[PDB]
Amino acid sequence: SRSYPCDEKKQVIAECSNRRLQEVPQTVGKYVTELDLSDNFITHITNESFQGLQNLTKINLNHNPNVGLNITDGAFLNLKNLRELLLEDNQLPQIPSGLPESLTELSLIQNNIYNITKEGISRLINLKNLYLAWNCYFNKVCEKTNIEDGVFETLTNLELLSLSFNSLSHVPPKLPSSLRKLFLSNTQIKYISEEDFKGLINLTLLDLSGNCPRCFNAPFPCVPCDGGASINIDRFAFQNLTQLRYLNLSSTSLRKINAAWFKNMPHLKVLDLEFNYLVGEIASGAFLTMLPRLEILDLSFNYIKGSYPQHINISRNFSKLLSLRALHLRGYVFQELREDDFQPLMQLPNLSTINLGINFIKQIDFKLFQNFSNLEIIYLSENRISPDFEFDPHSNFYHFTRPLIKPQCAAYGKALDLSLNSIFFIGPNQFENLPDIACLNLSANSNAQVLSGTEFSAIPHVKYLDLTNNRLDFDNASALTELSDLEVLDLSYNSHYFRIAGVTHHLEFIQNFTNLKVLNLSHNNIYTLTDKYNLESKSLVELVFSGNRLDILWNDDDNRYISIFKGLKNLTRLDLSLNRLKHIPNEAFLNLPASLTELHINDNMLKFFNWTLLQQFPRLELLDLRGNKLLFLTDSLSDFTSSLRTLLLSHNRISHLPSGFLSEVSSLKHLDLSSNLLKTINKSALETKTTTKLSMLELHGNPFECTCDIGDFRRWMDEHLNVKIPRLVDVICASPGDQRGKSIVSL
Amino acid sequence: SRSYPCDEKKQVIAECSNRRLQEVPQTVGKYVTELDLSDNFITHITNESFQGLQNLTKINLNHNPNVGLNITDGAFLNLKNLRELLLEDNQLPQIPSGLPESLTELSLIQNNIYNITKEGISRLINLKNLYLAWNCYFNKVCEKTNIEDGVFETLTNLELLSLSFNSLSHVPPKLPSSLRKLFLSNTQIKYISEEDFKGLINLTLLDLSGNCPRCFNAPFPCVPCDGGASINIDRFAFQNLTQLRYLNLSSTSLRKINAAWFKNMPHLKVLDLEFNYLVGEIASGAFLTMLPRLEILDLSFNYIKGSYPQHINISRNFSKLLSLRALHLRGYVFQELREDDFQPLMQLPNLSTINLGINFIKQIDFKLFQNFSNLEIIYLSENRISPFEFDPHSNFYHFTRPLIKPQCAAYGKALDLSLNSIFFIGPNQFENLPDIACLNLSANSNAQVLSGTEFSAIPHVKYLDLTNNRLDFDNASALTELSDLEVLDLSYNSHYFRIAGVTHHLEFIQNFTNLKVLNLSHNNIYTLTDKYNLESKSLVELVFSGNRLDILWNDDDNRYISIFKGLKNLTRLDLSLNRLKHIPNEAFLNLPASLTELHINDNMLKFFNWTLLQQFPRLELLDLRGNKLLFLTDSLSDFTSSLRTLLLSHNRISHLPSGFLSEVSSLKHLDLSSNLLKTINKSALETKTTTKLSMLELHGNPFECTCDIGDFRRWMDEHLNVKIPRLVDVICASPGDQRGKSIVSL
Ligand SMILES: *[C@@H]1O[C@H](CO)[C@@H](O[C@@H]2O[C@H](CO)[C@@H](O[C@@H]3O[C@H](CO)[C@@H](O)[C@H](O[C@H]4O[C@H](CO)[C@@H](O)[C@H](O)[C@@H]4O)[C@@H]3O)[C@H](O)[C@H]2NC(C)=O)[C@H](O)[C@H]1NC(C)=O
Ligand SMILES: *[C@@H]1O[C@H](CO)[C@@H](O[C@@H]2O[C@H](CO)[C@@H](O[C@@H]3O[C@H](CO)[C@@H](O)[C@H](O[C@H]4O[C@H](CO)[C@@H](O)[C@H](O)[C@@H]4O)[C@@H]3O)[C@H](O)[C@H]2NC(C)=O)[C@H](O)[C@H]1NC(C)=O
Ligand SMILES: *[C@@H]1O[C@H](CO)[C@@H](O[C@@H]2O[C@H](CO)[C@@H](O[C@@H]3O[C@H](CO)[C@@H](O)[C@H](O)[C@@H]3O)[C@H](O)[C@H]2NC(C)=O)[C@H](O)[C@H]1NC(C)=O
Ligand SMILES: *[C@@H]1O[C@H](CO)[C@@H](O[C@@H]2O[C@H](CO)[C@@H](O[C@@H]3O[C@H](CO)[C@@H](O)[C@H](O)[C@@H]3O)[C@H](O)[C@H]2NC(C)=O)[C@H](O)[C@H]1NC(C)=O
Ligand SMILES: *[C@@H]1O[C@H](CO)[C@@H](O[C@@H]2O[C@H](CO)[C@@H](O)[C@H](O)[C@H]2NC(C)=O)[C@H](O)[C@H]1NC(C)=O
Ligand SMILES: *[C@@H]1O[C@H](CO)[C@@H](O[C@@H]2O[C@H](CO)[C@@H](O)[C@H](O)[C@H]2NC(C)=O)[C@H](O)[C@H]1NC(C)=O
Ligand SMILES: CCOCc1nc2c(N)nc3ccccc3c2[nH]1
Ligand SMILES: CCOCc1nc2c(N)nc3ccccc3c2[nH]1
Ligand SMILES: *[C@@H]1O[C@H](CO)[C@@H](O)[C@H](O)[C@H]1NC(C)=O
Ligand SMILES: *[C@@H]1O[C@H](CO)[C@@H](O)[C@H](O)[C@H]1NC(C)=O
Ligand SMILES: *[C@@H]1O[C@H](CO)[C@@H](O)[C@H](O)[C@H]1NC(C)=O
Ligand SMILES: *[C@@H]1O[C@H](CO)[C@@H](O)[C@H](O)[C@H]1NC(C)=O
Ligand SMILES: *[C@@H]1O[C@H](CO)[C@@H](O)[C@H](O)[C@H]1NC(C)=O
Ligand SMILES: *[C@@H]1O[C@H](CO)[C@@H](O)[C@H](O)[C@H]1NC(C)=O
Ligand SMILES: *[C@@H]1O[C@H](CO)[C@@H](O)[C@H](O)[C@H]1NC(C)=O
Ligand SMILES: *[C@@H]1O[C@H](CO)[C@@H](O)[C@H](O)[C@H]1NC(C)=O
Repeated sequence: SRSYPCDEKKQVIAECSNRRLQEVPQTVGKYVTELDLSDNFITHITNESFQGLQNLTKINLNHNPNVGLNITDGAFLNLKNLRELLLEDNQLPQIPSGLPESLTELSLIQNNIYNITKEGISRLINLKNLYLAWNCYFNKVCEKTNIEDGVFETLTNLELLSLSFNSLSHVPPKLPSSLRKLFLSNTQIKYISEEDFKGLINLTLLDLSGNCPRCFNAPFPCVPCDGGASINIDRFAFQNLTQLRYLNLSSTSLRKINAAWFKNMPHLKVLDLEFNYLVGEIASGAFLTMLPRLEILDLSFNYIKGSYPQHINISRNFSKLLSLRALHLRGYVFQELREDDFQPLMQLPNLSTINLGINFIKQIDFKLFQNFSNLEIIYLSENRISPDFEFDPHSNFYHFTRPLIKPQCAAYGKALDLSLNSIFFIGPNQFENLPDIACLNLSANSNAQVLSGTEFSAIPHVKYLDLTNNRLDFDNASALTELSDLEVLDLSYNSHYFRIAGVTHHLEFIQNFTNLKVLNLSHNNIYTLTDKYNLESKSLVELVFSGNRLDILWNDDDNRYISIFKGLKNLTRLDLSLNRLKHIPNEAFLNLPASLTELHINDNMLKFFNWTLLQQFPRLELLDLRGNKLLFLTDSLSDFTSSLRTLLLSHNRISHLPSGFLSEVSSLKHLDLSSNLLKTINKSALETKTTTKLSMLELHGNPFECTCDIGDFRRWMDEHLNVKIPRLVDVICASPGDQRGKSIVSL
Repeated sequence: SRSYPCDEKKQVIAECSNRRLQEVPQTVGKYVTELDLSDNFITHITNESFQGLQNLTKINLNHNPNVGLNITDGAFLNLKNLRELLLEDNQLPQIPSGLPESLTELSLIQNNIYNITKEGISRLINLKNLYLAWNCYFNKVCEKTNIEDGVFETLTNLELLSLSFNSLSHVPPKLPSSLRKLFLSNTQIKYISEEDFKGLINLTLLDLSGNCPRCFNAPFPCVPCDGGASINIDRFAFQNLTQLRYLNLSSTSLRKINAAWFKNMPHLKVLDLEFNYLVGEIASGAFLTMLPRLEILDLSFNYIKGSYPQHINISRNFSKLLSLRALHLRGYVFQELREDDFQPLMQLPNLSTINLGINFIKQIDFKLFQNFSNLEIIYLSENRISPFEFDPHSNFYHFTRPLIKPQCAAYGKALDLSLNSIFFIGPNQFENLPDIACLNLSANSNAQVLSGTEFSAIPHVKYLDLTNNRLDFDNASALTELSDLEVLDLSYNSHYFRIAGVTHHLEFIQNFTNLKVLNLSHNNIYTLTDKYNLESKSLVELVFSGNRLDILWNDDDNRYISIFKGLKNLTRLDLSLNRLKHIPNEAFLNLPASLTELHINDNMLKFFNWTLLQQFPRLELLDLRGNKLLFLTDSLSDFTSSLRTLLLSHNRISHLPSGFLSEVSSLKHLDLSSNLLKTINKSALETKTTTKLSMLELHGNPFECTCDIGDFRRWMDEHLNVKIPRLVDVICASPGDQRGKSIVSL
């Protein structure tokens, strides 16, 4: 029997999120142990809410009611297997009372709890992770957090405690010595004493960020300490923190770093000192001598307001950071990087990542990077180089954690990211004295030049090149041909010249690469080319041609572009989306590479599609026709293809499934008919001539008529439990009026 | 009666275009004289199609069926008043037989008519305008056009004849002397003889463009004459064309202009010579001495392929163009404009427009423009300055829109430097310019910090377009040297605004005493430095669309709560596309009380507090289209007396409250289209009041066509003063057998 309303999967989880549920489903499968109820409309939780679910080990009740939750005393107490309970964003006025002893994980993030009591927490002695963060913060109308004395001290198995984004004003005493990770960010703690961490000898992480914050240009309501003072850390505060691997002192207004802080911290691996006032400490820094095992150092955004110094002043003591792998120096702000300035970094054996983003750097002596031992990521993006809540409580608050360079680019080798600069022209010597760059990002440099096949000769082994978002003038057939190992080329958003009919446009250079694999020409507004109308490549596997004008290129009165993709003999993935196509001429379609396995023509305006032409494409496995205006399906698809496995047809105008459709089909595993105009599916369309190979049928968003007519399909839904129908709660009757909004499986 | 399926008016014209009609409506008013049936699915036409409509003077049957039209012989013959008949894009294989002699205008553009015959045309002696263009062209499977000899000679009142985009091979002989406009563009005519236009003494326009075309880099299938040869025009071809005002010789592969062509053409006003090979003629040009009344000369796109000369070479004979008003020289392609190179243009008293777009110009000595007597438009867009596809009814060789937005040009002298590379404005960039009122610096990759000194040489700019740069608004004094600024467009400068960690300063807005219109759209603004409020005594319109008010007005942050309050004079505010799910009450109440127009369309609003409309006594238009609203107030008139237009289309309203329509005697226009209404009950309809409602939009709603739809049908029939547009699109979604049917047809 099909699980409803939750999608149950035996990885036994009952994903039942965002299903407009107004209460705990009394139709949940018995063998469920993990129940996700997030983003619904649950307003009440009673001791009868989870009655026939005693086997439950995990409940997620986050964001209920979605867009305030009431939980009776002891509602969860009859669940002896409950290990993880997530009550985030539930506007809880108090910690739920009578929580079960079995809990190992409890999160009350983003509520209105201002009182952490013994009666709520102290019995929960099996707790390992406790998240009480984000209850009182910013300009929210909320109270100072009251933490009863000794509340955490009985929790002798507690490994993680998060109390960040609450007003504590003091580190709570009597913390359990089991603590491994202590999150106290943005807690309004201004003073750290010798006693505050005295017992925490197993502590591997300490986050004291956002205490006495640096509020200038803060993108959130930020209240500094008096006179913008620094956090006051006692000389001996970290004395017993011998196991510390992570320390976050971001935005604590530090001007001085006491080297004695790290005297007994020999395992310190990651040190976050963003958003402080440490330009002076960066230039002298006795503390750097205390971190021989440090791998990550973040000193981003320590700039002096109003300043634009000529050079970055890096202390020679940086040469002591022998284990350093990554240095983040965003937002120091300085005009020029000379080779001399980075001498202290050049003997560090493992320094692979240097991040100098957002420094308004105008000039760089690029040869310096060659003098490092093993740079892998040279990040210079965003400089001036010339020729219900907006903060995710579970993300870093001071920096995006996304990787610096796309992993697909980085995987090829050394990466040089010069995106968002002003290299509007690459001259004859731009890339001299560089390391062997394999991954090069020149995105958004306002480059309008005519690449001529000589500009990258100093770095001929570039394999992934990102030239997106420029204004490149493709007016030379030898462009980029010096890059004989080029595999991935991204030219998206270079529409500036393409859009102008009157200038010449030349793409013939595509053919000269022997190992070009992926070409992105998206959003170039290509509608006209000069002399050579065909794209050709023996190697190319993937062409993204979205956001261009195939409607014009293939207009009925023009034969010139009828074979535009035919010369891509090796092509298997082709993206023709967003080309304003109302139809594709038969000859044009039949001239698509016969080697295609994946074809996207979604988000056009297709009103017509010749299914017969699929005969020409015996390797086609996926056809994406979503977001068009099709009103018609063939009833003889099988005569046209025996290779198609996925057919995406959502968001069209299909109002009728033909007789003998599903069994015809036969090769399809996945058919997506959601968001069309189906009011019914006749017995004839189901038929069951042959045994289907279909494993997923999407049907939500269709205006189903829930009368006698819908019975044949409901009976079809029952027999074929091997055909997954996603979003049953959204597979809804649009009519008659008395049922409008009701899911069809409920009938 | 309620009019259907057409909308009728008095200009008495029945608008019936694009309504999925399968035949000519019979339900059209008896006073209708003009009938627009274009873009329908009409497929047959008989003498019975219009039997009810014998007083029709104009019919438009273009684009039927909207993707063959079959017209019976003499279908229109009983239409005694019929002067205008448009039959464009109807896949006609022939001219319809038995057209009425009353016809004075006939258009057969974009059909498959390869035979122009006496049986079709010759008896239409009242014809004044005959359009036969675009029947065979480009890569269309078609045949050569057979014009039967003398077919037009009986048309002695014919003033306009268009035969463009057909393969004619020769100018048809025996053309009527009455012709004033002759269009023969792209007709594969290689030779023009002395006889071709001999008797056309009233001709004011001759279009011979696209014959022996210049095909290089053509954005269409182009077939040049042999060897890319020039068109061949007899010395005397134009001898009796004394009345000619317009001559279009674009794309005729001309290398040489015979000055003698113009000897008897003393009224020539507009000369179009785009897409030829005239660089040599431009340098020499004896023909220029023959054109003292010429007002517009277009010599665009005459570039020598593969060339990039240092300078443009303008003949001294340009100084003979005494009446010249506009000179278009796009696509000549040259590296540098020097002052001496434009000497021959500088004494021309009426030359107001110079167009040098798309020349790949690297440098200009700007002081030269001062030496002209009367330049008003300096168009230098798209250079390198640093520190069916075609509409048959428009020009084929260039766009026809104004070079400069009229709203900008209206203030005075205009300088358009858009789409160049002025990435930095230094202290001398605008030295020695005329008094610029309108300045376009859009799309110059400019990432500089404006500081209040950059425009000091042209301190009188009134309209300033800085769109689509990467401006770093990091100085409170930016642009404050422009004391007279009235319009400032900073749209699409998101580059720095999107970075939280850099400073952003917008304080400069306050320093302008006559700033009226400010566009800050698509800047992705979500954080500002030090000053969180926009302020101005003068501003009347602010465009803040495409920013992040959802972040700025976040529930946990009171800093931007008065962000627009200081715009004390504002009457128009655009808050569209700010990803707003809800606006905090306090924030909404801090919007300027002077507002008359508020757009919050295309957000994701699920909530709107209708009570807050109380603090906005002058509000006339509220636009909430394209959100996710479900609830409508049931007492709007308690909350507003001024609201005249309320736009709610594309929301999720599924019920109208009992007092609804009756409450608001203020609302003239209510748009409820594309919501989730399945019915409208009698209750929600009226209490009989001083209701000013004149337009109600309801199309796109999933109406349940049962008896529950009955009250509304009755309401419509008993309330004719309320217009409901697109009534054919007011459709039953249910039940199954009724769906797709217009609710009026049940
Ligand atoms: C100060 O620095 C410290 C140390 O660097 C830092 O601690 C880190 O906090 C982040 C953010 O909470 C932790 O990252 C999370 O880790 C848990 C457990 O592995 C994951 O479940 C989380 O993954 C979810 O997060 C995202 C939700 O938006 C999703 O992208 C993702 O798919 C998951 O759903 C998340 O990665 C991180 O573990 C710690 N570091 C350590 C070593 O514990 C702290 O955040 C800094 N202080 C501030 C306020 O920035
Ligand atoms: C060669 O040069 C000559 C210049 O003398 C040029 O003749 C012009 O052609 C255009 C296009 O046919 C004419 O423009 C039309 O003028 C009439 C006025 O009676 C209007 O009805 C038209 O308006 C419609 O145009 C647009 C439709 O796309 C809409 O923007 C607009 O709202 C209307 O719907 C249209 O403006 C123009 O009148 C003549 N000029 C003269 C003086 O007669 C000819 O086109 C050139 N040849 C080629 C092939 O380019
Ligand atoms: C230009 O087109 C290319 C080619 O499509 C784009 O690069 C590709 O982007 C997709 C994401 O849309 C990547 O696919 C994804 O990879 C991740 C990581 O394995 C996976 O989790 C996803 O499920 C998905 O498979 C793909 O790897 C990537 N290809 C390459 C060679 O980088 C590119 O983003 C386009 N550029 C722009 C500006 O749109
Ligand atoms: C930034 O915002 C400004 C101000 O809204 C935009 O300019 C304005 O654009 C509108 C059209 O969207 C113009 O209105 C039109 O006027 C004519 C007649 O005057 C009428 O036919 C139209 O129906 C409409 O009313 C308006 O005049 C114009 N205002 C000014 C001062 O130019 C501007 O386009 C926006 N910039 C960008 C890049 O989006
Ligand atoms: C080249 O640099 C650009 C700019 O930093 C990168 O583009 C960003 O990519 C991220 C991650 O996918 C997107 O979320 C942003 O929208 C992009 N930024 C902008 C402003 O476009 C790009 O990913 C880089 N390329 C490689 C290969 O790493
Ligand atoms: C400034 O110059 C740019 C040059 O393109 C003009 O931009 C065009 O504006 C129109 C109307 O707003 C748009 O429809 C076009 O798409 C724009 N072109 C581009 C490339 O964006 C702009 O109109 C000019 N501004 C003024 C005041 O005239
Ligand atoms: C006006 C159109 O003339 C054809 C032409 N196209 C280009 C071009 N894409 N780029 C160019 C770059 C430098 C110089 C000339 C050109 C150029 N010329
Ligand atoms: C990460 C530093 O943030 C402070 C800062 N913001 C800017 C700015 N918008 N623009 C600038 C231009 C030149 C020099 C410095 C700045 C600058 N500095
Ligand atoms: C450098 O990194 C390697 C692992 O990549 C590690 O074995 C080695 O100890 C590191 N060297 C230093 C000085 O930390
Ligand atoms: C492309 O540029 C190179 C380098 O300037 C030049 O040698 C070659 O002639 C150009 N090819 C053309 C113009 O197609
Ligand atoms: C085509 O792609 C395949 C991998 O799909 C690759 O092995 C082969 O080298 C490519 N063909 C050519 C001739 O480049
Ligand atoms: C579809 O393609 C076939 C050839 O494969 C062709 O015969 C048929 O006419 C096409 N259908 C339409 C209506 O274009
Ligand atoms: C200049 O144009 C004006 C109309 O504004 C006109 O009065 C005058 O005759 C023109 N001068 C010449 C030389 O044609
Ligand atoms: C803005 O720039 C001007 C010109 O350099 C300068 O006088 C002033 O100090 C700057 N003001 C700010 C906001 O820094
Ligand atoms: C405000 O705008 C009006 C036009 O609506 C204008 O007349 C008036 O001068 C402006 N007031 C100020 C103080 O700028
Ligand atoms: C709407 O605003 C009124 C005051 O005008 C306020 O009392 C009420 O709470 C608001 N409505 C809602 C549901 O927020």
